[PDB]
Amino acid sequence: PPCTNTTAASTYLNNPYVRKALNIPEQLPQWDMCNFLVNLQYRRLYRSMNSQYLKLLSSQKYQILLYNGDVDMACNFMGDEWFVDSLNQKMEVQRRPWLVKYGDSGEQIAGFVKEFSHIAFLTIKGAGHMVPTDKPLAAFTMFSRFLNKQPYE
Amino acid sequence: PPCTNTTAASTYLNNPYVRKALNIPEQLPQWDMCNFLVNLQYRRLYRSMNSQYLKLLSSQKYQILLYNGDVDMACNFMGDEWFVDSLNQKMEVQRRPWLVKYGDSGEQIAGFVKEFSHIAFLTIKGAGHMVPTDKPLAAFTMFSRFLNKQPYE
Amino acid sequence: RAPDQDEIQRLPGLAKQPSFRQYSGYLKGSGSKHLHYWFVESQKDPENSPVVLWLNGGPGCSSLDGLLTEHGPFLVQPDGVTLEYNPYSWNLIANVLYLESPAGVGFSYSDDKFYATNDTEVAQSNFEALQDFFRLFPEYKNNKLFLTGESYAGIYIPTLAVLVMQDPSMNLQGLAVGNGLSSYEQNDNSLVYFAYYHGLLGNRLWSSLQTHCCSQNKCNFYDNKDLECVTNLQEVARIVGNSGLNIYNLYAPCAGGVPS
Amino acid sequence: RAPDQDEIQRLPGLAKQPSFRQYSGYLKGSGSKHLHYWFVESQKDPENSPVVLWLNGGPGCSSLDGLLTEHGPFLVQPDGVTLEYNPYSWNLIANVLYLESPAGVGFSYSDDKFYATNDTEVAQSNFEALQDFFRLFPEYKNNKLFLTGESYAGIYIPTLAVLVMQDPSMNLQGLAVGNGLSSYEQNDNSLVYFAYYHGLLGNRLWSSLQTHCCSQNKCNFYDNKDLECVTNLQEVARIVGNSGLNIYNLYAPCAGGVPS
Ligand SMILES: *[C@@H]1O[C@H](CO)[C@@H](O[C@@H]2O[C@H](CO)[C@@H](O)[C@H](O)[C@H]2NC(C)=O)[C@H](O)[C@H]1NC(C)=O
Ligand SMILES: *[C@@H]1O[C@H](CO)[C@@H](O[C@@H]2O[C@H](CO)[C@@H](O)[C@H](O)[C@H]2NC(C)=O)[C@H](O)[C@H]1NC(C)=O
Ligand SMILES: *[C@@H]1O[C@H](CO)[C@@H](O[C@@H]2O[C@H](CO)[C@@H](O)[C@H](O)[C@H]2NC(C)=O)[C@H](O)[C@H]1NC(C)=O
Ligand SMILES: *[C@@H]1O[C@H](CO)[C@@H](O[C@@H]2O[C@H](CO)[C@@H](O)[C@H](O)[C@H]2NC(C)=O)[C@H](O)[C@H]1NC(C)=O
Ligand SMILES: Cc1ccccc1[C@H](CC(=O)O)NC(=O)c1cc(=O)n(-c2ccccc2F)[nH]1
Ligand SMILES: Cc1ccccc1[C@H](CC(=O)O)NC(=O)c1cc(=O)n(-c2ccccc2F)[nH]1
Repeated sequence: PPCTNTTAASTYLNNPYVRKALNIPEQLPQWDMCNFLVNLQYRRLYRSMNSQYLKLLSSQKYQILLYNGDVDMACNFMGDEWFVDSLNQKMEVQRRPWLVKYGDSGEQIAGFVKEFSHIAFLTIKGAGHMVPTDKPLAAFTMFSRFLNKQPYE
Repeated sequence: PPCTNTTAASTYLNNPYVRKALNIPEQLPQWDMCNFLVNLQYRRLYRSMNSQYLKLLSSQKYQILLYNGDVDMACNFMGDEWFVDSLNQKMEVQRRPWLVKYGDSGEQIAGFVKEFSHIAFLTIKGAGHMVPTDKPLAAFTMFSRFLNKQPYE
Repeated sequence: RAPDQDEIQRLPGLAKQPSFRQYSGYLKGSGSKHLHYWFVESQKDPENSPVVLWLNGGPGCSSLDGLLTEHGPFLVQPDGVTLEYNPYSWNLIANVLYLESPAGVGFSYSDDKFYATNDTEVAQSNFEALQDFFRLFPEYKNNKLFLTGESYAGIYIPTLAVLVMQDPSMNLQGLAVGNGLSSYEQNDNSLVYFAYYHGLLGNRLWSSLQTHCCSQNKCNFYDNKDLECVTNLQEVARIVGNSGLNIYNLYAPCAGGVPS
Repeated sequence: RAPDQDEIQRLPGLAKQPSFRQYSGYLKGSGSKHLHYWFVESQKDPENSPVVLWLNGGPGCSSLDGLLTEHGPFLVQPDGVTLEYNPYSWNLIANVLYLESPAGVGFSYSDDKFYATNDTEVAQSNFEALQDFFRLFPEYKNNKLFLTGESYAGIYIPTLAVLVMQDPSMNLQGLAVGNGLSSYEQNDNSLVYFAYYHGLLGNRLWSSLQTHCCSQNKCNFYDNKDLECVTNLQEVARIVGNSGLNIYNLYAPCAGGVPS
């Protein structure tokens, strides 16, 4: 993909001793971050996940989280905020900022949370496409709150 | 001002030996980054700089530059881009990105330039309110091109 | 209890041995597909910690990117030799299953080498791979299952979750999608607005977009048939993804510099 | 030729002596105003380099912030003792005049201690200060003059430039304004749009703003008399500048943390 440097991971995973430690059969071709041939041959079928999410929310057994880094342009935060809102779920909560405790810098706004029953949309302020790479502490805090079914604030 | 830490500059300028080196009379009160009493007593008279800029542009003797860090919310880039465009000047050029050569990272987009005759609007990508603090190299490159009356691209 | 054939004993580039158990092998997908997985057990109480599946997007990109560059227990350094422990690793509180999917992605493969696939096929193949994971790791069958992913996994995860929800043996508790593709229409419409309000497009291009793509208060930047609209959206596409701006992080530099 | 009374000999916190000459003293403004200046000569050919005036905004904030934290020859370190040379200093190619203005700002003062002022008074006082600078530094009279500034200096600079343009002795060549206040209307209207498209406001607050502040295609977030509009704009004002977000850099932390 453009503007990305994948050399470090590519150099590591293509090392023969790394492949042996990872139990990779020797005959297999070299490791590429993204397989161009798979992408080219891939037939995209769905245009919207609306029905899939409504099917998952109907059971009321699953906690759903859609999180976006607000400085990403590939899959921007607004597209996903609109999507979550369009699902029109019960128990709509007022949009609020969510906090993260940074070392000695104190409590900081890590982004904004829009919550409904069994579904929440989250922004990660200053993060791009790869949220845990850009904001690792904010990504962990969000992940921890998601697993434990805790409010994101 | 909120969310700003001015302690380092305040600690330095309030040192008695610094004041002596700067030829400051000893009787004068302590140095404050922003004087609250001056702000409180200040009477704001102008609501727009439209007439001032049109008066300066009428002579065709001066090069005008309005530059904004695109992540600032106090005096955001769009307000100033609208302003420059609203002046409706001759020799309108197509909006283009402007480049900066970073160490070994190569040529990067430092922002976008909107040029007219004797006036140009510039964004500084990733910079806030204090452009030279956040993007010093991009700020110097822009400043150098401005003084030398060179295109910003 | 666990596949001892798949367990990683000593991983190169690590200065310290992991406190947790880790596995690297193959899960059986649909037909003749063998999906490479890298499973990292929880650093704190793996037996009671949730099982989390991680899928990277593309389509065609590896979930090993997620491990070594995003939220894995160790991260690859610029030398491409050294791995350094991540203090914000997702495996601190969860058993994380990174799956290279579909077949052909990274170390994943198929016996027929036929890698032409679709959304429905990938969901079914990922479901069969999940069934195979629980066969190889029976001690994790009753553990809380979470399906997570990024980008195109916005399609991978909900389609997979609909199949998982029909399996009573799988303890599905939830799903998380990072910067995911949920709707092509919503993504394309919001991006044009994102590009203008982030100062990438000027008032001239925006006025032309608002006049030729929009009606009253609503805008169509997705499937608009208007002549100038297609031309203007192509200029936006050139500015956003082909001018030298990093589409993945607007304020980050573009690796390799601005193109010629 | 130059005020030797004002020249800085040895500045504390500097590990190396400057290659350029620097001055710190007072310029006479209007009435009984004494404006403190810090003039840093060009590092490369000061005699032919342009004269650049720098003004910080507020109103009431010091131009010494611009020197020690922004684009000065040396920058104050977190210890508040050490000064480190700036390789991107604006004085590498220009003679930079940092002026603490109006009276009362930083080290600037007035003999009557009366600091109540206005836009027209500050412009006239800054013009008299500029005339005083050329009296103290006659060797710079014929040098290219540039008037620069930040924030409220978006008012300071163009008002000053209109007075400077009427003086034939001043070699005015141009003006540069950084994140400046050019129009209250344009700034306020654009900020509401900036806050929504940067994900600070939700669809509920935005829909309410678009319905109660806007008509057809045009929006009024500046002087709107509408009831809910004033209420909604006050909520925007609370989110943007009073919630814990850094108004000066959206993606930077708020110094001192989020308020109680
Ligand atoms: C792309 O990434 C690679 C790997 O991170 C970069 O190469 C490294 O460069 C540094 C500095 O010269 C060295 O210390 C590392 O040892 C290099 N690693 C490898 C594997 O060669 C490379 O410079 C980057 N390229 C661009 C254009 O950004
Ligand atoms: C998605 O891919 C699957 C697998 O390649 C397709 O399903 C197979 O289609 C062939 C005919 O082309 C049949 O012989 C197989 O029996 C099908 N398999 C299954 C499991 O149904 C499927 O048609 C593709 N979908 C689309 C819309 O292209
Ligand atoms: C505000 O700024 C001051 C000055 O930069 C900070 O104080 C410094 O803290 C570091 C780390 O503890 C010390 O090495 C410096 O010597 C301190 N300088 C001074 C002058 O005390 C202070 O921590 C900052 N406060 C906040 C809330 O961000
Ligand atoms: C801006 O401030 C100036 C100076 O304080 C005001 O001008 C003076 O006004 C007093 C009366 O209040 C007169 O006695 C002086 O002769 C005026 N001086 C000059 C130079 O004109 C001015 O009125 C203020 N402007 C506004 C609109 O408040
Ligand atoms: C940006 C990136 C880097 C490394 C790994 C994955 C990705 C992402 C997916 C993710 O965030 O999980 N990739 C893309 O956004 C993307 C779009 C696209 O067309 N590709 C791609 C796929 C196969 C071959 C080349 C490609 F560029 N990759
Ligand atoms: C943000 C800042 C820090 C340090 C110095 C100046 C400033 C800026 C002005 C500039 O960028 O040049 N200040 C403001 O934006 C600002 C608005 C405002 O009300 N003040 C202010 C003025 C006097 C007293 C307290 C203040 F907060 N300061």
